[PDB]
Amino acid sequence: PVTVDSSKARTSLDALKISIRQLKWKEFPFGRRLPCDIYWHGVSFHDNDIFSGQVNKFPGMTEMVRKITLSRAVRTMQNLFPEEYNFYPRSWILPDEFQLFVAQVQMVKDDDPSWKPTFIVKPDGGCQGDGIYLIKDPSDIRLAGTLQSRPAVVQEYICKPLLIDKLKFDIRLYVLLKSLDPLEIYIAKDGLSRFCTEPYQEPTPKNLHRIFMHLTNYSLNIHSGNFIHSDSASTGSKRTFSSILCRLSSKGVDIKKVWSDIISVVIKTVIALTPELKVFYQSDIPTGRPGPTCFQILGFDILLMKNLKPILLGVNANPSMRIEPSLVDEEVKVAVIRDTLRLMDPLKKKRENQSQQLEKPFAGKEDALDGELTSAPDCNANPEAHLPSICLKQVFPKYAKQFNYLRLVDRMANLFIRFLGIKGTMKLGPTGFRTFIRSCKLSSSSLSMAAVDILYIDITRRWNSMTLDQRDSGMCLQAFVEAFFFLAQRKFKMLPLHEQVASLIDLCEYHLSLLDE
Amino acid sequence: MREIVHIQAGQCGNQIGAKFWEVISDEHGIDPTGTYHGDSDLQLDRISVYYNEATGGKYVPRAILVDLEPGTMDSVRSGPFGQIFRPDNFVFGQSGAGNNWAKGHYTEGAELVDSVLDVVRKEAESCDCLQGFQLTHSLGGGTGSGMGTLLISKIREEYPDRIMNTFSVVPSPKVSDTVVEPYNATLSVHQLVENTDETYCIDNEALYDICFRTLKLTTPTYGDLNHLVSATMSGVTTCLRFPGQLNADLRKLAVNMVPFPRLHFFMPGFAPLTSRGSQQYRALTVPELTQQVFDAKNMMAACDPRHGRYLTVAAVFRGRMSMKEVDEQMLNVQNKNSSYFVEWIPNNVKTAVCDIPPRGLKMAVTFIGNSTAIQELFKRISEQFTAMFRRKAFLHWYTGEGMDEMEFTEAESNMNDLVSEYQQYQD
Ligand SMILES: CC(=O)O[C@H]1C(=O)[C@@]2(C)[C@H]([C@H](OC(=O)c3ccccc3)[C@]3(O)C[C@H](OC(=O)[C@H](O)[C@@H](NC(=O)c4ccccc4)c4ccccc4)C(C)=C1C3(C)C)[C@]1(OC(C)=O)CO[C@@H]1C[C@@H]2O
Ligand SMILES: Nc1nc2c(ncn2[C@@H]2O[C@H](COP(=O)(O)CP(=O)(O)OP(=O)(O)O)[C@@H](O)[C@H]2O)c(=O)[nH]1
Ligand SMILES: [Mg+2]
Repeated sequence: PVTVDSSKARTSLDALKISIRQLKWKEFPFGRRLPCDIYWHGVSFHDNDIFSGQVNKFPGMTEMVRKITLSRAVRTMQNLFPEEYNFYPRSWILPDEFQLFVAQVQMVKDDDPSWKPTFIVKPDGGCQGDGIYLIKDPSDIRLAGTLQSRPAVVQEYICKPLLIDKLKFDIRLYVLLKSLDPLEIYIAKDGLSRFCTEPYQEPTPKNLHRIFMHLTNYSLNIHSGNFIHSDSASTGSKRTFSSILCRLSSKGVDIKKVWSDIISVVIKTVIALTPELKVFYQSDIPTGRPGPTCFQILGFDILLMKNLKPILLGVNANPSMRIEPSLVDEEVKVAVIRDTLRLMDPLKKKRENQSQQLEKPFAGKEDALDGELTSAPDCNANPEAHLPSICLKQVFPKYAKQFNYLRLVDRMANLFIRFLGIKGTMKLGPTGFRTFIRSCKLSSSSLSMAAVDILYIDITRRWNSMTLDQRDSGMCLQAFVEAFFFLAQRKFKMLPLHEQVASLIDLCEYHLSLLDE
Repeated sequence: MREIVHIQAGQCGNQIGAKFWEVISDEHGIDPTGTYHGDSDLQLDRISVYYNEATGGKYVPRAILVDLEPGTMDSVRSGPFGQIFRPDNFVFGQSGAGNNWAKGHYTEGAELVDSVLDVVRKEAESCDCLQGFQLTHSLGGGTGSGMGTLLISKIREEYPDRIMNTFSVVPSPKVSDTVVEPYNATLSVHQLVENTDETYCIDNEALYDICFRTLKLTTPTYGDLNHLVSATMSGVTTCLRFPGQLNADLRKLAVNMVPFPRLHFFMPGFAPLTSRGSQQYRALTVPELTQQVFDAKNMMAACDPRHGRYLTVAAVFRGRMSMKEVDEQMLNVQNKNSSYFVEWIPNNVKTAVCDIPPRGLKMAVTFIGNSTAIQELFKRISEQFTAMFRRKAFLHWYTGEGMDEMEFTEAESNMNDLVSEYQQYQD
């Protein structure tokens, strides 16, 4: 039987336990000394020292789902692909990009006097809607106090969402990341729709302070007097996403296109956020050393606009899996964890390999003799026949025609760990850059070693000063992305940006292939 | 203000540091018991640079003494200027790492860098505004090279803003007391390229040449060599301790001294140096001082500067002198020996002047030169390393402590890369 460790499940404990009982798997509530097949953590991958098996936490996802890191990756991709990545409203990082935000707002206001934008300020470390407020002018930012040292994100507020029963609602969708190499993403067929407790109105200075009508957080709306707890999946402040989709279809709305674009934005977020996870995986689980496999369940927050265009709000590495009982929460979450566990039973690969081996035909020396009445018993019953169908549909990671050119930063992410070196340090030193330059032969008469060193020093200094901590000894991945962008700008002049970077990647790969050959 | 942390590793580092502390304590009027008995007020105005002030106006030197063999530590304790070091500042091991770079860097010295870093952090936080770290060690041994590289890397990982100037002894071609010393030397140059800001190179052959020719000394022991190294060490950091007219600190020296990030392998010298039977037939003047400091023989590195071009030179005069003499004479140096300086950088000389002279003297100079000929000081080592590689010799003593073969090739290749970098600008 498969052994699952639930000592660190936390809010995912109960929803897992029934699932564990649904698969007839046997549990360790308090853990054990011997290695376990599957380890289920709740918050951090470093909860337990795991050397083998499977863990429900990819390394470092606590930091990636933070607002500033996701925003940085999103702007990187928007520079790479503006049209595709338009689902994320424009964002600024405070206090680093306050001047740029003010200048941009002033220039757009001068261009369009009638422009009356609404911005929303959200703390990086703030959760459950704490510290999130609304502003209409850059001067409205509270810059007097001791709480302004914390980095924050100012985002363009979606003033026109879809309204159901005059209530603006958000969608929490459970997405499974199975592996990074090869990439495997699965999307649940149902989610949780969380509704506001007050009727929605366009943002005005008279109702900015009204958080109930502007924030869809469950922890904030539960304290409101208008919150309704209903056992039905189509009523109350918390409903099933399938019910909302079917009500939408009842008005003649093509739900298939809606689902297609939800899938598109989910996959786009995962691919935009993957390369730093590969870097973190290499840092924490070096190649050639024993280590467990990793997967994750992520809670994607999507605001569905009235024109059916999704907007990706927050992303959570540790979504609330608590089912308390709530019929909707149980029905969604328990099924999600059951499908998660079924997708990664350690014996499924062995069973499939054995079945494939047993199907090889033995042909030769035909010779027949009679046999009488030996009825073979039906010893092929599916152990999962009693289980419900998996709602985490196998959405093709290899979309190809739908998604093939999006792999640009992911494609060149391997160059970083190629020159990383020994022990998997998070940063790349000057020797790594100079070896990269000498290996891919980017240096020439125009670009000598002094210019390369100057570029490295400037980029490293800028990115070290950008972070809250001022040490940042070395170069992170985003700084490497900036350096690659500069190098690709230098070569292949008078060419589109998509053609650029890609051309430099091709040239670097050709030179590397020559080097190893 | 501007405090400097001192670290000593290995036998040579410990002995040179002991001589260095004896030399400084004479200059600041410190007794071997810690009390101050001095004549000039200026001495006790920046004792905070090298010394912490304990109770009863007793000044404790800010030094850390590390080694993997206990015996040398006793030698430091039971000597002159020996009961001044802090008792807890002696961090030591059991076996002296042999001549194994791997033992010091990886296996037996790794369980001691934690304690050394603890003492380093404790010292570095009782300082008002740290300036940098200076370390005395000897490439070619086991504890010196290995422990110094490990410590230096682990400190630049934590303080990637301070100045790391290293006074290191390099293997010599004639004098040699070890058979596996090229291995350690090659395994360490690489770590010194990307982890230090200034690197002063010293060889015992050059010091013996100075003691045999300039001073005419019968039996030059290690004491005289340590004395010369202490003299040049004290002379570099003088514009931080005493006042003058053209004060230049370590960072100013680095800015005027290092044109490219990897080009920080200097070569030292100390100008006023005469026998004991000739100090009356020579006048101690600025011309004579600047003529002796640029003499090829009066150089503490075993590389002939005539075989290369000086990238840049810095001189730090101490005493009461006129600016005009200094500027005129060290402009005339670069009109005569014009072929020995590169042309793409005009004005290849940095001049500082400190008012107070060394005790017992009237004028003294410390010379620091960055010239391409230092490539030879590395080139020879590579040759030796090569001879010990194709017929792999003594490699099992290194591969038996976890070091892979690939590390040797990478370190060697980095050494030829640095040599080629130094060579390309000369032509
Ligand atoms: C009879 C006489 O004149 O003796 C002098 C002296 O002037 C001579 C012999 C000294 C003397 O130096 C040596 O003989 C010597 C031999 C081997 C290794 C090192 C030194 C002297 O030892 C050195 C000493 O110099 C100092 O005191 C300097 O300050 C020097 N040393 C010390 O401060 C010191 C302190 C404690 C213990 C030992 C030395 C110094 C210079 C710059 C920076 C820091 C320190 C002096 C005046 C003498 C003697 C005593 C013979 C010389 O000193 C130096 C290194 O500049 C060697 O050539 C110079 C000038 C003279 O010829
Ligand atoms: N100029 C000086 N050179 C020295 C002195 N003591 C040793 N040496 C030289 O330094 C070189 C390295 O010898 P050490 O034993 O000091 C090196 P280390 O302490 O790293 O070796 P282990 O203690 O065996 O680990 C060697 O050539 C010695 O002759 C000294 O006081 N002055
Ligand atoms: Mg020893």
